[PDB]
Amino acid sequence: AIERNLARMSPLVSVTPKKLTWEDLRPIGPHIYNHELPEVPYNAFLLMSDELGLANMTEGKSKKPKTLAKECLEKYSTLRDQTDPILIMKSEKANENFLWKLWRDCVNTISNEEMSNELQKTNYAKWATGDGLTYQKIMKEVAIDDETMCQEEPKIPNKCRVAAWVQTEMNLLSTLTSKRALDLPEIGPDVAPVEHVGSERRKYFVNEINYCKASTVMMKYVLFHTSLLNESNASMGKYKVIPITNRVVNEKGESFDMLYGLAVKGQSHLRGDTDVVTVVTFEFSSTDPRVDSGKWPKYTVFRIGSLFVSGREKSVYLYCRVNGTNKIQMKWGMEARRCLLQSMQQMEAIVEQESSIQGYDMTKACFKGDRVNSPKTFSIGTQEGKLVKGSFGKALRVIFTKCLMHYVFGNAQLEGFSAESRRLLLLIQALKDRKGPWVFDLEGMYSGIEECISNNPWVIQSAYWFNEWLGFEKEGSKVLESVDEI
Amino acid sequence: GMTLAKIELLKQLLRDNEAKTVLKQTTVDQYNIIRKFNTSRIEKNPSLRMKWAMCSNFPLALTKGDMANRIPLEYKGIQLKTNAEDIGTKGQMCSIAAVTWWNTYGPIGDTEGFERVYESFFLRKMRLDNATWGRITFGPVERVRKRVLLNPLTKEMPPDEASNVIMEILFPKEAGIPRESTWIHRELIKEKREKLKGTMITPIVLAYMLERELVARRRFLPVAGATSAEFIEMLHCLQGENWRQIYHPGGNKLTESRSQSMIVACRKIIRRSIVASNPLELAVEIANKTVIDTEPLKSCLAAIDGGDVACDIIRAALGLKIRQRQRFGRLELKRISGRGFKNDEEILIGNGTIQKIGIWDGEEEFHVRCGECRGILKKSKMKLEKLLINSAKKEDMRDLIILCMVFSQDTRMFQGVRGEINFLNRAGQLLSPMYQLQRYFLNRSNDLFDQWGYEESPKASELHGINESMNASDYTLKGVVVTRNVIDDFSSTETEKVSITKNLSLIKRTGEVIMGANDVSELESQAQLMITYDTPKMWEMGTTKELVQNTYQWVLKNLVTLKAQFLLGKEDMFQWDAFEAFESIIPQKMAGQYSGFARAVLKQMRDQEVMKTDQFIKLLPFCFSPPKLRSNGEPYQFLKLVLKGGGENFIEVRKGSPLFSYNPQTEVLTICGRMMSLKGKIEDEERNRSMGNAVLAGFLVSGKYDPDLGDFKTIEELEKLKPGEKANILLYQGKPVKVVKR
Amino acid sequence: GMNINPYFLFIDVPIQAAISTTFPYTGVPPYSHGTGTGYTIDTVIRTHEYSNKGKQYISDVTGCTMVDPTNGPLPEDNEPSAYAQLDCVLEALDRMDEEHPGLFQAASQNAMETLMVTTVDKLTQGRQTFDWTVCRNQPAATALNTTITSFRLNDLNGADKGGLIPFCQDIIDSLDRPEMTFFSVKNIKKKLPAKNRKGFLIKRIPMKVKDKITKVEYIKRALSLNTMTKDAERGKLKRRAIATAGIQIRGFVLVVENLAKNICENLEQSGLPVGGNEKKAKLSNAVAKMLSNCPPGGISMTVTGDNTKWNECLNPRIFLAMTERITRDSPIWFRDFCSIAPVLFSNKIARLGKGFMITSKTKRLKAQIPCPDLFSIPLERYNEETRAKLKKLKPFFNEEGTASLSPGMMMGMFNMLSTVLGVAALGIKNIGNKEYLWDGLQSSDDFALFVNAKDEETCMEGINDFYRTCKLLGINMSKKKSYCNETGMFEFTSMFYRDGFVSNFAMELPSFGVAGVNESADMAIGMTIIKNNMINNGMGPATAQTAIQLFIADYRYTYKCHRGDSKVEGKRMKIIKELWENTKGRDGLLVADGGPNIYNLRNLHIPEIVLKYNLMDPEYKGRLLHPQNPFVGHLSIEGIKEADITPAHGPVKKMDYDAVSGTHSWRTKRNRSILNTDQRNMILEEQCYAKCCNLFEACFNSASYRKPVGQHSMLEAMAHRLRMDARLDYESGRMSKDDFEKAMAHLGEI
RNA sequence: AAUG
RNA sequence: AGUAGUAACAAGAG
RNA sequence: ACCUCUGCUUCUGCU
Ligand SMILES: [Mg+2]
Repeated sequence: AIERNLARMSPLVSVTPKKLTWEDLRPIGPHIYNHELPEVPYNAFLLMSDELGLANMTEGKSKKPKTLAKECLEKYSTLRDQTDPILIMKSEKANENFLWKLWRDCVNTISNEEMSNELQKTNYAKWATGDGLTYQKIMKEVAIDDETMCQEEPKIPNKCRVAAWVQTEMNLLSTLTSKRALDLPEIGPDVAPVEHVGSERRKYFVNEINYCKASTVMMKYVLFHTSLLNESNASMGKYKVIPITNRVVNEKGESFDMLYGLAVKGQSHLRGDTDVVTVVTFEFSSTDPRVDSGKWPKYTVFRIGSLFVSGREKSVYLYCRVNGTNKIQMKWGMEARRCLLQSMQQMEAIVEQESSIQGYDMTKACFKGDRVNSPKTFSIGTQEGKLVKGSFGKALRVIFTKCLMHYVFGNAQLEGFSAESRRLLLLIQALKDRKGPWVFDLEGMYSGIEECISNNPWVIQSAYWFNEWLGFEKEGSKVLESVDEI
Repeated sequence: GMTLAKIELLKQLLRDNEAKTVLKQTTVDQYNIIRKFNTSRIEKNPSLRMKWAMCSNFPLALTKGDMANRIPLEYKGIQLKTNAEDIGTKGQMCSIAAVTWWNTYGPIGDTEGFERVYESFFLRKMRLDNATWGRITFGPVERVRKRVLLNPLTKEMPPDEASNVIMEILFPKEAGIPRESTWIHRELIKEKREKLKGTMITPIVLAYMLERELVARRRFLPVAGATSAEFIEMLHCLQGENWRQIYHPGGNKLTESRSQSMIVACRKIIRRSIVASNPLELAVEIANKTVIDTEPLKSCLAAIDGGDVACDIIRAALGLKIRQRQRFGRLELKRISGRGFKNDEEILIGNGTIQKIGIWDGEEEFHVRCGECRGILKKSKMKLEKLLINSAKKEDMRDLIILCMVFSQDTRMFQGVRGEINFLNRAGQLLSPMYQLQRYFLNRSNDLFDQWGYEESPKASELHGINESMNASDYTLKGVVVTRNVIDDFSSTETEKVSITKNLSLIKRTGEVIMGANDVSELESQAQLMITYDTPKMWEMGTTKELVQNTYQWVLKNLVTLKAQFLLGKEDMFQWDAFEAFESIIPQKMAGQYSGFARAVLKQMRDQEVMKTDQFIKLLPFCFSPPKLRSNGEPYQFLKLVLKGGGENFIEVRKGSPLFSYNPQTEVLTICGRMMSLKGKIEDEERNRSMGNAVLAGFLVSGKYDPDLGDFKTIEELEKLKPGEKANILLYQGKPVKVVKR
Repeated sequence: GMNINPYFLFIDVPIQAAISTTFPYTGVPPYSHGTGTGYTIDTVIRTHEYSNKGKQYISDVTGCTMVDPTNGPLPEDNEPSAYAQLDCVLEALDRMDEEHPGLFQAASQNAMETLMVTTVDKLTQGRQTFDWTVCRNQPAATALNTTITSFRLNDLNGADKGGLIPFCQDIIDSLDRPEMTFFSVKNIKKKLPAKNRKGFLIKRIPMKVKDKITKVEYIKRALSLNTMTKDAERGKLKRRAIATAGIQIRGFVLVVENLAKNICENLEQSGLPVGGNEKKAKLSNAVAKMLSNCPPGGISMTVTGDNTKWNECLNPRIFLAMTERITRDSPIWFRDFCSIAPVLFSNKIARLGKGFMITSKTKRLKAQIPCPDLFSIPLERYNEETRAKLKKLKPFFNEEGTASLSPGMMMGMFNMLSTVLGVAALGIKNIGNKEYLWDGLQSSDDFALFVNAKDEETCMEGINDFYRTCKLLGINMSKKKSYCNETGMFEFTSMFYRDGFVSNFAMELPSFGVAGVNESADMAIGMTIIKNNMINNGMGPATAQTAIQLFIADYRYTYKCHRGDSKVEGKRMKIIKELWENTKGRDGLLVADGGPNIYNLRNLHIPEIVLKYNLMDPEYKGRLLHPQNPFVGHLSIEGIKEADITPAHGPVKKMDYDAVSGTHSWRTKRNRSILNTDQRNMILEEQCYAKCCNLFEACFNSASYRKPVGQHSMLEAMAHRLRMDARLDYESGRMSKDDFEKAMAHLGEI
């Protein structure tokens, strides 16, 4: 009965399979290349590579974050006492007067002698947090008899093009610093030789992550989300000042307290998990917002003073932004240290795959080298259209930065983009292994990929890097067509 | 008394008329329903609820009673508990600082009898503490996913039988109908009632710990090396995919696990040493430095009375009185004379299926024992002939009769299979069929005793014919003799006849053979105890993937000397002492033809100057065996080279394989998943050097694919061509080449 | 001017060996906001669109509009068609029975023997269930209990006999009841006078009455499936709807899924119900079998496949024929039992949801339009997409706010029977004696197809015939997601085979946090998770020790228990520092009391109290291990044993930990949001139950460990146990001659 | 060899 | 405003 | 009622 049902079905019901070649691999996302669309702005929570911390040396202790911010501002009292706003950049639907009044309220409340960091509900605080903006719930008959109450058209994300700052963040966060912001606790003493091997390998794998800038940014995010969740559940009907802090250790062991800004919490009676609490963040920086003004249309920037780092005069700008979060993003911000593991294991497995080829441990022989083995190098960059190799530790920092940008710029667009471009990665891999892959409907694959590229900066720069990497994979495959040369 | 309090509480509950209707209407089964009635809800995101709730004021609930009142309302400003009672427990709600107040200033309770309740945990810690660690080695490890026991047990019982044991230990007045498990487990029940004597731990925790230490947890885990439970509890720190750690736990290792690990060790030593030159020397050499987890191999060979075939050969090689004691489950046999031979045959079994069971040529005689019953047995192929059993307990006679019926592979037991017997795993790996038949007929042998075939009994004054109840009758089963005399079962241990040759064959004092090196099993299994070789090159006693990867790593490391003294020296490179461990995993019917093919390929590459360095690495380790040709003075032609074990253990000659892949774009070799960069060891023009010159034996490349020779030719077609002939050949998918033989 | 490209790692490492860097599983999983009525109406529209060329009719039971695609016309294009032909399905099942003889009879007999000894309390083990009495989603043991206590008011007593078969008999006999009485809750308002404005104080108290519905209303409530949105689903941009069935289909879906499990366990190609390393061993054996079987010179290929529209394009009318084909040699009563779940699934009625919200932006007002009132408003007051959906829902919209959904199996609940149908598609292996052979692997909607043939064109001909064959059974293979390469690397259920299954550490990365049971269980769960990922998922020693450090840091910041010599502040650290100054054995304190972390790789499998019992103060170990601490409470054995963790891909898996019951085994408070709703009487209704059960375990102490069996009342068993206890008290001197008279007089009253 |  | 993204929150209830 | 409850507790019908 199957042979007779297949003999009478139409010949139009088929897979129509097409043999995949390199020429069928067009670049994904052409609309990110055209210049009519605006370039994608900065929409992260806190500043990442444009950050600037106000250091203050301490003696390896803990204290209240109010007293930490109070001492860090007492050191830099010139920036604390500046009561004259020099407006540089203003967001469109913002209020430069209300945001400067809120900054002065945060400074005057974080620097008094009371132990309470609560903020009074003035008109500028009620504007910046948003008070009475929820709609009234009326009954269904009173609204069914109405004719003006229509169902709203829900907003679709915009379409943006490649902004040049995402490459700048990727380049700057992968570079080493001299500070160590990690707070890794102790484990038990070692008895088995596997524990000694793990500790010796951790002393390589953890320092490279620890000195880079991305770990400092990660710890800033983790500590701010922890204190913000605690103050959201603790004091619900209160506006509270929450200082953005981090504790940092230099190369000689002297601790410091970096204060990156202040942040106001709204009124968080968060019942549902997707309910939003409004956070108004004021953050210090030294980056002129008019160099790259297509990056900050969401920020209101003031110029509040100048600093002398060693002998040079860097300006200090204040970036003010209304923002928001929910309980789910705060919970995933507390669990944001796991970007270590996904970066460490993927490299550590590689080290283990070296050791089975060589018989001994190859962590020093991959990070630094030895008498026999050369150091390990990976293609990791691009300079003037050519390749750039780097060390094992630079590749570890690059994967750690990638796994941090998965958290910071991570929404449903990134989920859909990764899940739909993984198939295209596996098709490119099947072309590289000379397995000879076949596709049935390739344009459906591209059409399913391209619907998630709307306004996420990591998705647009990932499409840009995929096009660049695919162009590098096409021109290197020409030695595979030249085999047997008949 | 606590009885009149419950009667007063029952008189109290009858006044609540809702509780009166609930007590009168709900049956005792439906209690299991109404216990789970609440106003709660299974939280779909519990980590978010914990992080959100720990920041609140009073996130916990207290049990209502006198112990929650000992926590004060506040402690130095910190409000510990509040007056708002909970919905579920009807007790007060406390903060998480009340837990630390209890741990710091609370009442001190009587923790008497604590180390006897959690004795499984303290025994786990004792096995960790009294342990020793060894070296850690880096190298390939092939893990096999096997169903193993997670934690060791006090006594392994079925879960209903263990539930009956726990109900007899803890709640004896509610055990219900008595089973026969109470009489078997009476000393365990008395011991476990002595140990849990005066403790105040609630009986639900005692039942959880007793169920933890009696009921087995068996799961699928990746296991390489040791699979006993004291090693499965440290499997996370034992070995990985690319490293191994030598470890020996505390306590005391068993005897069955010691004997099985000794059998695995002797089988591996014999399986390595057979393909060697002067096999007895390497057999004694490897056997002298083998350690079964704490102790040398000779101590286990001189202390344990078992071991099947390979153990006798290693015993007589070290110098030891052999013990020819087989153990078919619980059937302890010892041969007298007779030498069977194992050969696979597709038995068409009784339920209507085909199984490749091994049957034995020859005619054999045994002294058999099961439990406290003994006997003598004599058989041939699929034919139970004689069975003279001594008189003992009835069910022990039953077990011995069933085991001797199963052992002889008699067709009245093959066709007597009428039931549900699964000769395969749920994960689709091979179970041993004879042990399946043995475990089936140990319970349901009424079909066997129905269709076994009856006859009359010998009516001598010393013999007694048996019915199915093992009593005196005459409608007897065919071939069962019950004499009242003695038999002296295992006392006649006397054979001072080791006298081994080179090829590991135990030749007797008369002059014949009783054991052979072509007699051991081929079914490699994982040892229960960890097994170490304190030697250089332990890896030669490894699996197929490990041997392939280590041999290819060794060829790759020493590539310059091999290639230079192959271009200069002629016939030293093949007979190399590092390739015996590679012929240890090639089947002995194919290894000589493989060697002739690979030697002809490499000779063809060196004579006319076309050299593919990937083909050299690929077909170098196959060259060690002495070659076998065809009858035309021509070698064989192969498409793949098949190694021992599995179906993915093959080396494709033309394309890549699982075990061997080569990428010419990146110049990267892949051996078993590991990537060795060949960049810097290949020549200059080796990407325009022809590939079909190194594919067949005596077949160069004559040009591009031409349709005047017809279609592609297979290996049997190329094996029957004239010398000086053109043909067409597909190398891999996309490269057809016109090829001249010779 | 060097610019970093993170894809360039794939130049040096293969992609399958670096696939953990292609999973963004540290970001937030996408949650749905607001209603899920749009996705429900989209599911209804897409289900009736893929089967609109079949037989339409109006049911003479309920009145709804039913569509029948089975034995409909053959498709003419590559749209997803649900027109499954019956003869093709029966020929596939007959070839599957010929390949495995005796399988169907053995599976049916095992399922019947398992049904004959199943109790009603098996229906308390599935998380949320649609309650028809209150028309909501409830826990299963409350939906079941309300069903039983409402069945008692109608002379339906299949729950007293204790078996599952009399309860299912009363379920299918309640469909013939002309009226149904149940317990519902209304509200009565009340005036309180005071000194106030705008009148008086309004006190509306909810109280419990008996509400009665008609026959057809009860039949429509029994066939209903409530619908929600799938929250926290990774790997998709746009959301989808899920369903939840009532308690009157659970007893039958239990037996049909048990029968399909007995079939799936014995098939070499079903990747179900196996899981973990058992699934890895089975699929590795299958691939290694099919790789050593290609012809010499022939080409083997592997299709990495996905199935599009799997839930909408199947049919209960095909599953009815499958349960009539599999149970051929069974008794007639079992054939009537196993043919009720596809009958209730072929007549199901989708409840839509919460409706849509209409807002006035100028006046800043909003209101929630429910699903009965969806069409009591002009369609020009919806947006474009919702108005387009409401134009197409209208031929299937029941007037009480639900929708008729006859074709398609919404959200599943037949994940092993659809696996059986896919395996029956896989076992045909050839059409028309052409020179190829296929086989493959099949989980619930996920396949992997291996084809051995002469050359690649014959392989694509075999793949084309597999596609056309699967069209005949209702299996619409996706084309935008399936691809095909040579044999040696593929993907199946997020497992990536490249000459062996590679490790994917990222998919187990969200499970590495604090699990959230209590302080005692979370440390055991965390160390067990690190241990299991060292064994299974390829985590090395350095990453495992980094995971120990990160877990103890997250544990301390979650539970607010830092070290005592640290100087952190808080309401709990003020007493942790007091504990640190009093304790001499400071290395014996737990981590939850400010002690040091003591774990490393060698002791991940030992509990924390057992690791530190020989280092504790006797006062600290006395207070921590108190027999009667007020934090532990009334214990059940699975609460001590297990805790449920949900993976990022798949249903929830319970894992079992080892922990000592100390003062850190506390329980969180009950969510008190019910104190303001209309369900406050269900508080009292719970605390009427609990007292009774808390007396029962007083009389029968084994009731927590053993399940109590018996058809007698709960008062008779307790009265007999108390009478025997009093008799054996007076016959041992442990009572008086007067207190025995008091006890026996009270029992004479009872 | 197992222990579902 | 803003978070966000096919629909919500920007407190709800008495 | 500058009073109280709530922070995962589900809205067919009482509306
Ligand atoms: Mg798939």
